[PDB]
Amino acid sequence: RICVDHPYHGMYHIWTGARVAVSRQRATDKIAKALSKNNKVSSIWPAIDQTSRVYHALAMDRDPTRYKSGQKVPIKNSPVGQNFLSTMSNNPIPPPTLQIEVSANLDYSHVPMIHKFAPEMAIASGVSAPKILTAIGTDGRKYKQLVKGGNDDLRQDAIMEQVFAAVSELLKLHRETRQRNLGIRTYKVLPLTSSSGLIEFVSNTIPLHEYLMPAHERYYPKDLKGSQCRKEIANAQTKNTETRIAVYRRVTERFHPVMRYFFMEYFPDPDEWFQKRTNYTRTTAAISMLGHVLGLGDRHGHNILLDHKTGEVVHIDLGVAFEMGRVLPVPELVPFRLTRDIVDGMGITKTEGVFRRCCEFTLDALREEAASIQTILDSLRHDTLYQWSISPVRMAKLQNSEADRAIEVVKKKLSKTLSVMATVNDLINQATSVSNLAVLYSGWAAYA
Amino acid sequence: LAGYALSSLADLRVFLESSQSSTTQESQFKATKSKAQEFHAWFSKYLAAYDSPEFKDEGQKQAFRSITENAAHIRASGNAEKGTHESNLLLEILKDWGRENQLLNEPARDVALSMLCGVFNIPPSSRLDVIETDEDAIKNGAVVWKSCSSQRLGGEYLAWAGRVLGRSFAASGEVPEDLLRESQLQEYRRLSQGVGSSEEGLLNLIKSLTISGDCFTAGLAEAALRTIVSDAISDNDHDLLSACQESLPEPLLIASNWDPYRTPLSDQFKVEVFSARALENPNWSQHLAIRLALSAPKIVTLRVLPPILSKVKGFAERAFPFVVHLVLAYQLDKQQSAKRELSESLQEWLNFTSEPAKENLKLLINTILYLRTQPLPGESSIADRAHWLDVNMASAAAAATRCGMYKVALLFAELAAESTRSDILLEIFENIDDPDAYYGLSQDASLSTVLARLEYENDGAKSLAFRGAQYDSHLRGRDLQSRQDCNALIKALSSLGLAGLSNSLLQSQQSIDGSSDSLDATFTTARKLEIWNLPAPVNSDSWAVTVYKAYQSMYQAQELDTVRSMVHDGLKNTVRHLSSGSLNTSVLRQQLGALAALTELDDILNVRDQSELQCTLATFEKRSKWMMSGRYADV
Amino acid sequence: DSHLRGRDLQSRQDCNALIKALSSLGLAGLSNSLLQSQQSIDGSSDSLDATFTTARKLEIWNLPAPVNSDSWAVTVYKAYQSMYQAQELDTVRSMVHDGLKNTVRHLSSGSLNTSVLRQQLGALAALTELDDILNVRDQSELQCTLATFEKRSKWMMSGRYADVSQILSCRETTLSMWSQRHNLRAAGLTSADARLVQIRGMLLSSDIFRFHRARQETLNLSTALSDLIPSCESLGLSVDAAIKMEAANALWDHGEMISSIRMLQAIDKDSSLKKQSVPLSRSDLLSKIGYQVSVARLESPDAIQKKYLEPALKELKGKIEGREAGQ
Ligand SMILES: Nc1ncnc2c1ncn2[C@@H]1O[C@H](COP(=O)(O)OP(=O)(O)OP(O)(O)=S)[C@@H](O)[C@H]1O
Ligand SMILES: [Mg+2]
Repeated sequence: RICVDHPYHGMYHIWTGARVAVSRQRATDKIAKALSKNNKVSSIWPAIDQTSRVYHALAMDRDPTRYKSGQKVPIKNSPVGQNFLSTMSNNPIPPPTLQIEVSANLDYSHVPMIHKFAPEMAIASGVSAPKILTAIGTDGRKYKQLVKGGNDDLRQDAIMEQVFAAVSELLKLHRETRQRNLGIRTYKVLPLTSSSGLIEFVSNTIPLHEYLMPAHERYYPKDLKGSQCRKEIANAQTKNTETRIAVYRRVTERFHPVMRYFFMEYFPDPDEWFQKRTNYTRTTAAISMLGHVLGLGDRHGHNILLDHKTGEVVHIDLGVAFEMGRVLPVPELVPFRLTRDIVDGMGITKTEGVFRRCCEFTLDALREEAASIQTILDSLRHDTLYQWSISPVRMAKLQNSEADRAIEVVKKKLSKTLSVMATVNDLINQATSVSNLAVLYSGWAAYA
Repeated sequence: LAGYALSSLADLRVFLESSQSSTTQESQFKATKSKAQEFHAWFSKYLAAYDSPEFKDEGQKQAFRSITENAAHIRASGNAEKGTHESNLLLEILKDWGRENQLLNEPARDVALSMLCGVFNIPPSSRLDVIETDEDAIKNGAVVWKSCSSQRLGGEYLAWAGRVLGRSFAASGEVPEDLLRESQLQEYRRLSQGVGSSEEGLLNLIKSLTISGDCFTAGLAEAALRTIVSDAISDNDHDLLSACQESLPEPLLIASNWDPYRTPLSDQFKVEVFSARALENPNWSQHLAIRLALSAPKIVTLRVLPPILSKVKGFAERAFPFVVHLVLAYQLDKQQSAKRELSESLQEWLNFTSEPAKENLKLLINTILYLRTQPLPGESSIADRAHWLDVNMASAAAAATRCGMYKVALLFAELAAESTRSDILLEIFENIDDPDAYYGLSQDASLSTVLARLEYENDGAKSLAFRGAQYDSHLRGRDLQSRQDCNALIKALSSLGLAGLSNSLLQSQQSIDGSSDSLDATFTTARKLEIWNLPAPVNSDSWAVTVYKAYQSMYQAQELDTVRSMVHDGLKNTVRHLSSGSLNTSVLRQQLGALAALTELDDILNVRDQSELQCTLATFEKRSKWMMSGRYADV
Repeated sequence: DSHLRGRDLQSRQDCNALIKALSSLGLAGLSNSLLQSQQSIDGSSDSLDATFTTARKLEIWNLPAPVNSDSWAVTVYKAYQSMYQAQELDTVRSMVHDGLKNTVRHLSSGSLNTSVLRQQLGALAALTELDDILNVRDQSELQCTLATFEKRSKWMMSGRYADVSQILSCRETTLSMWSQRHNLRAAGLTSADARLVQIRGMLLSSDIFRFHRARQETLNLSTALSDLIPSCESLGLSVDAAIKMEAANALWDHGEMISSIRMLQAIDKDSSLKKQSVPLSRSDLLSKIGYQVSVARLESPDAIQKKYLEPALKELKGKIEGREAGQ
């Protein structure tokens, strides 16, 4: 009944389930067969069927010659590309990465369908080339998409995105966090199979590392390069903590932060500049507290996007949660990312100010909703497919009862024993400490 | 044709109604009046029959029809009733004003508004008003505020604009963004559009004089454009050509070209300020702009300016940044004279506390801001745009703090701190509009500083404790600060709701000389305790006095007309005070809340039966929906 | 408010109650302003006592005090007033003795419930302490009076709160008046001595009020102490460190942790804790900062030990006995 009333919310789950695992597959197949038989959803299920088939085919198709990392290839030269374009022309659906709100009136006609595709598609660097499609919709907007193929697990990322969205929705019920619009920015992950998915390409952002590495040499031409700092920190990775900390101090004495310019060069108007810098500080505070409480890890520069229209950061790739990050070979022993550049984007008042007061309001509203957070994680506990440990596949892809332990740690981070002021002071002390930042992995660019 | 029809029809109508013939043959007059009436009838027929393929949409065509048809039948004055012609025309002008492809230009709209809003007629009730719902008010509040920023507007029009702004704020709790901006960078970016150069900015400024001038001014502007465009065509300057092709429409781009002739000697007619104490005469900008523009004769756009900078009024303030940038960019590789002179004078101009020099200091700060957005030639980063001039950013921060531009002051203070690597940061932080920014400033600790933070925070009993301690210790030691203490206490006790205690603290004090904090505190308490016999000062900038006078008049009156007159006087005065200019955000939001209170008063005074009572109650409920999350002072 | 607005007649009673409340907090200025406004002063005997407690606290020595009144506040007020308007100790002693005599006659009168009884006994105690400091002749008796105040503190820490607050407020008035009135003092008692004794008595009362968790009284005391520093620097006294530490304690007890920590660190940075009266050891200050920084998590537990605890153990200078080293 859910898939019949709200098809764009249940039919992709049914498709993924069809196309104790054998019994689940059989039951989902029976539901799919029944879906392609009734009158309400009969021009919608075949569309999603054929479209998902061609999206998956396009995802799995990797050719090192036909797809060169960094190029921009017109999607008409591979047979997969032409079959994809034709099938998408014959079957109109809403863009699979568009976030559709649930309709109480059960009317999904106001949803933009895919009108056409832009002729070309970009390519990113990797082995299984992730391709960035663009789709021009009926209402004339551009929906970009990452068609991600390979051996990744996007169901982790999708589940955690849903959990983070639910907790941020809890934040709206309290006066202090609602007055400041404290919350997180969401994106849409859609796993097609156990090896492919569609990720929403966030509209007008730029990765934090891709701004910071050119800016560091544009504003300080006498400093070290980003690559020289990374290599110098990675060479002293098998040495005693004293030498690692000495090398880290030596590197960061020749590397100065430049983040404060991101706002002086995208927003030259002082009114707009002030508002956007405040948006950045508030969204950083909210996601720092929310990712401490849920153990969120893997917070390097390529998982943080800077929205250069509203100023506010977006965190993607949220799958390494519940402290799975301090189990890695070179553990991530910081509660959140607060390096010198994240803190430089905040101005004269480095921390004391908007960032600390917003950390305290967030953490104070979170430990007054510990029952609802317990309910959300409990619903997570009855999910047979969610893995509570990081499988050595991804653990090798990252650095070159488990439910009960995780939920207990989350439950003791929300304990009212210490005051909020003292808790936040301790967190900001251990997130900015040089002895903690010096022993982090070199791909986690802490010098930056 | 839309603007010309509106202007011409309005003028004709006014001329038709006016009838004063003393040195005109009383029959000659009837002759010309009949001639005018028939021209009006013919023009109205032509406009009703007009239909163009060049209309952007059908919305523009319906707007054209409505504007022309209503203008053809307006009276001598304007009103705000529902269904008349003057009100439909006013609503069309306003609705068009806020758009992207608008028909009327500024002169035509100004003519029509000055004809309608010069003598206005505000409806008694609000069920007969042309804007009566909270939604129409939220939609039209920005434009109605843009409208009542003139000086040819009657009192009843300001009362109507007050009612609309008050209904919009009572329904949304949001300030129109026209009141929140503090720099002029949005104007400079609206002018210099398309390419984003100073040449396009000056060309738009000059082109706007052809349509909005008197014979002399339009003549000066057409002459300047003729010389500019002809010299750009002959010398094949591609930068200036690309500026003209995007600043001027094609008919004016063709009528500016001396193609088969030569530029006549009647057009090209030619006509200390680099020191302190010069910032105080109201013609500093004009003299300095002329002085600068004369120093660069090779730029054709600056050569034709002195004949416009000296004659046209208010043109030098609008064109100052573009002129400064053009000169500085011209002499970049040559000997940099204007840079040296301006950067030596700024050391004296920025440290200038004065009332007559504030309005030129604002222009200097806006010029610095504008130069910060123009790319240096041969630069690696935006950190080299600090070489246009040589500004001492601490002095500029202090200066921007004196002028009431606090976000600009904060930007300058940050640039200064970058130049280095806290007495001005306190004044910035106290007044900037952010709840948490103030707590980022570090200062030496004591009970007094904690009290200062608690009074900024508007805490209740917590500041009452520290203030009571200070006040006792100062009464006991016969210290003179106790007066100030008493003042603070009054403030605290009026932020809690304890009105009796603050009343008793008020009568005791006998030197009531507490800038304006005591003025407002003496009438909030009187209104809360319902003491309706205070003699309220006249012409006061305080919202509490305005609201108090309205309620007092409601107490001492036997007819609704006196109360309505007092409410309308309150709305009018509040709008004039909002237009006065230099108000920081708290005073601004207080004035808007006064408008909202007067509007709710006027709403319940005009109920006639039970159904309107219930509709008023339902309105209160929807506004509660907005209030639950809004700012606390306003609520 | 609701009775002033509706022109109700109960507001008078309300005002009366308010006065009482505001005199049980320590806010004397607010109750004074509430007093003058009221013009029908017919409030059985609650207003009679409230009209003279406030006058004594604010030091308004020109009220015409009724004669033959059963109120302790009037008795104590007349004693202190006569101490203000007198040039010889004999007049003051005569007024104190008249006060003791009248108080005893009133205690003998019979029908008094327990609160009035304990108020009268506290009036006797206040007059006795007044008579004790009026009769000091040299420094040794001054120090013996101070030691007496300390032993009585031992009893006070656990006693009833009304009795303690009454005795301690009257003792504050006594010490301040004695410090002001130079002609009542003996020969060899300079003004620096009277000032120093006043300060020590105030710091003692601040300890006593801190255990009872009376926030407003520690606030009043620390403010009135901070106001004495300008007049103490001109007499040749160095009492800035102890008074600023009392202010820091008031802050910490109202919840301002960071302000208290910053204030103590400022005391430690720029202050000469050696050459100053009302001594203050550097090791107890350092350990106080260390405790407060640990409670507020303001620094990492590796810098707390390096900046505050090991410097404290080093400031002990090999002394391994006493309460300072124990702390
Ligand atoms: N959903 C998304 N929306 C917008 N940008 C994205 C999104 N996902 C990734 N990106 C960015 O686009 C690029 C794609 O990154 P990928 O190559 O897919 O993964 P990656 O994170 O770069 O690889 P590693 O393992 O972190 S080195 C990166 O520069 C990301 O910052
Ligand atoms: Mg990634």
